[PDB]
Amino acid sequence: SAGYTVLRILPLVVLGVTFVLGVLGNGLVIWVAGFRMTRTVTTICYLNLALADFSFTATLPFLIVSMAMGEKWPFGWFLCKLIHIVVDINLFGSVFLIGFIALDRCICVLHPVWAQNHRTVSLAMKVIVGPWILALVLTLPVFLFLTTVTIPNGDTYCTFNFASWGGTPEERLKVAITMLTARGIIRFVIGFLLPMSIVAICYGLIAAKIHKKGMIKSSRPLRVLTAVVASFFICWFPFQLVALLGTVWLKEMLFYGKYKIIDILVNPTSSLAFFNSCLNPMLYVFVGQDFRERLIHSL
Amino acid sequence: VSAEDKAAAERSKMIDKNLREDGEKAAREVKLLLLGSGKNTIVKQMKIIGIVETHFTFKDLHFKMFDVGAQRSERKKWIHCFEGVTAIIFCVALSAYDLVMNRMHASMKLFDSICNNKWFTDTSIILFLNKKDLFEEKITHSPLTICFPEYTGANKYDEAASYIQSKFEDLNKRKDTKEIYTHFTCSTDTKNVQFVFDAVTDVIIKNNLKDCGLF
Amino acid sequence: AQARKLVEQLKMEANIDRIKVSKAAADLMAYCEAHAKEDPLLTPVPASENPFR
Amino acid sequence: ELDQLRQEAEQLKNQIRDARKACADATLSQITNNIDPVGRIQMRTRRTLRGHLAKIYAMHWGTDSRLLVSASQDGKLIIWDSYTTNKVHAIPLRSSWVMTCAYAPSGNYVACGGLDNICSIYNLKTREGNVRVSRELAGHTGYLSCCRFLDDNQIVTSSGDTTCALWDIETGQQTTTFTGHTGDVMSLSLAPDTRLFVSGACDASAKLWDVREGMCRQTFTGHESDINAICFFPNGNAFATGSDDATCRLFDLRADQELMTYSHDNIICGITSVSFSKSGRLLLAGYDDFNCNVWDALKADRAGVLAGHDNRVSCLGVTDDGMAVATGSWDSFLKIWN
Ligand SMILES: CCCCOc1ccc(C(=O)NN2C(=O)c3ccccc3N[C@H]2c2ccc(OC)cc2)cc1
Repeated sequence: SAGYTVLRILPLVVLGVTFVLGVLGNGLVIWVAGFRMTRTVTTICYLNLALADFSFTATLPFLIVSMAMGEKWPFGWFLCKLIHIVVDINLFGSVFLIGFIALDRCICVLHPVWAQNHRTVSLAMKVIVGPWILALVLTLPVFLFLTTVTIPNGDTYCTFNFASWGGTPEERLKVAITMLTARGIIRFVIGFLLPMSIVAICYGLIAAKIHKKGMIKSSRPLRVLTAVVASFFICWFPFQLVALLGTVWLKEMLFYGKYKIIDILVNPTSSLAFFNSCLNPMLYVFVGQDFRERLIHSL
Repeated sequence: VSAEDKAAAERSKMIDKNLREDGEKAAREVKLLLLGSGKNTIVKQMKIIGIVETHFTFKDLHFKMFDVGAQRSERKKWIHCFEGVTAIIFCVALSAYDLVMNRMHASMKLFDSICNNKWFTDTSIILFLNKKDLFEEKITHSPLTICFPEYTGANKYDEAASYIQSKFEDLNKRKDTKEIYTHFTCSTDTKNVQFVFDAVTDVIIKNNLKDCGLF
Repeated sequence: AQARKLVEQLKMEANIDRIKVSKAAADLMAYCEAHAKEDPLLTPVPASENPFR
Repeated sequence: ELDQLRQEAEQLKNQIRDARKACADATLSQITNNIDPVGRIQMRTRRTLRGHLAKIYAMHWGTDSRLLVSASQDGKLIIWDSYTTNKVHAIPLRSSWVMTCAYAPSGNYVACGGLDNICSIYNLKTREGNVRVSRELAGHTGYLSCCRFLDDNQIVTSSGDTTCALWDIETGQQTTTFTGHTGDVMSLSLAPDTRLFVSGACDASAKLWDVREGMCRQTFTGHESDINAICFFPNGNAFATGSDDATCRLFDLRADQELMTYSHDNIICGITSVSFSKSGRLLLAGYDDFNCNVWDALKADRAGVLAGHDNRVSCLGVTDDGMAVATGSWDSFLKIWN
């Protein structure tokens, strides 16, 4: 009864809070770490992550407006294309850069000599382009296949129209089921499994090394490590699991209407997943003494 | 005359590129400040391949060691120049506990001044307690009460050296940001340089953790 | 002869000609007043003839 | 006989103090009570010179008031064009522990020095096209704290070995040695006629030396801690010292006494550098508190603040035409203000 309305507006308010906090925090990180601090490898990584999160959260009002009226698109074809391009590029870049930061920290901790001899700002700038290239490659079907479809009652949904690529009245089956299944599998494997495995393995190695070397004086290192790992997991795993379940039950969901719970769990879980964009600056940037000192000295 | 303006801008950009490359090369070295006594012996140990600089390489890590023993002037006027070194190596002759103001007392005062210094709040200190064999030979004929009247242990090298190590590490009034790595210097090959490598590796790891945000 | 050098230096320093602090202050004021118009930091120059924009 | 000599020295010091007090009749603040305040000196960062990767310890302006040399502990001596922020030169130093640098009045040479106890002279013309070490001066047993060119062939260096020296660059020999201090000399300033120079040391005293003769003409005292900086008044009859006791002072050679003290209760950090303006009306002083303070040199007031650096302001200079002020800092940046 009333609980359904609560589940209706809960993702909306979560996304609005995410928009406000993400814009504020990512703008603060960009300003400070790009115009008041010396350029280092960690500063470059934080700047790239902040740019991804900020560009994603700047598109959040459009997604909130679209979701509030039942996935309808009130804007134009160009805005549908541009907004979804930005969303995909920056949402994949966020997880790729989180994995990149985890790998960089693991290398710095486990091979300090190699990090001292080879980890430089120029090399970091050269190699941090890889996550962006992978995100851009994953965003290609948004460039090509996505478009705005107007169903008879002028409803204007921005979806993956396949009529242009089809040639038969059965061009939906085996051409859209296959594409959506591949999309969901890639989403789970590359959007969640790869960055999650990288993050977990790297931070577990860091924790084990600093425990064996007896560097744990306070609880702060372990608190920060567990917060960084658990925030990524708690934010992304429910949404990725729901999306993967929808992928593996796609045919028997759309053909007959079996799993409606997976259908109605998409919005709250996706809002929780997108909350990580506003969570990231607090986890990675507003945890450093030097950054906090520079921020308070700047304002 | 704008061709010369573009030529000047090009030359400045080339100089900028050279400066960036030179800074990248320089940041790769590990800067060590050597203070102290067996300082020359330690330098000879770390000897492979106004102020005197000694460069060596161990396990693909490059160390630049600076000796400022020939600076008879006031230290506080130039000591800030070494704010930012990876670590400080402090040499103390264990056999100075007999020599006279007591030599070991003067060494303790210098160590206290260096360790509790506003420019070295977080800099780690590698303390070498040299002349172990001479100290062991002298500890059987001159008791540590000659230097420390409050000592109560037997005239044994182990106890009389543990006391000195503990009472040198007690002068660290900031055991929350810096570490003191104490090594009893021995003539064993590569031992002191391996100890320096281990301590510097720990310092580098801790600096990386601080920079990332864990520490 | 460090003591002799100190004695000679102090004797030479004492056997010097000193003037009034009022006279010295007047000279400093006169110099500052004479060269005030030519001081670009005391009186900033217009941006047309300012080399640093 | 040592006791009698000490008593005689004490009575001579008493006589000198009595003579100074007798010649002291009016104060600088009393004489300048009538004059109007300068106002509020508000300078703006016109240029920001970046490119040093470590703390900047010294800088000097060229006589043409356009080129400036700076020294950093990254082992670099950079010559900049201040108008365009173009790096004209970048000389690598054999010793990275540089503490001072000088620009020749002709602009043909540059100088540097530091913890190596050596003043290095660099030829800037170099028709071959590459800056070369023209001469290396040795003989100081302490760190090089300051150096200033008299000509293309003469340079005066103050060292931490308690002495100062006037050199012959062509022969590389100490032409004259100035002794008398009892602490490390940390700064020196040449008179406008290059006939005398003042030096401030860690014994909390300043001394005036005749270059041609080589003896201490006058000794000025009154600071409580080490004098870190010293500068000459433009007319050459007075000078200003900045020390670690957070005060600057103005001394008069002719009256042989202190004139004015520049200090505020809100300032507790020492002065790193001092520099007059073209008329001598403004005294700019660098501080450890990351700021430069512009003082009214006549009324002892504070006329302005330059606050643009994140670390110590170690070097400070005013151009020969008085147009701009360059301020170098430990945050690895130089800033030109107007
Ligand atoms: C054959 C396929 C090749 C390309 O592979 C894929 C697979 C899946 C997607 C995808 O889900 N994009 N999103 C959308 O549609 C969206 C649409 C509206 C609002 C938010 C969205 N969030 C992204 C998104 C979700 C999860 C992510 O995890 C890191 C990243 C981005 C995009 C491309």
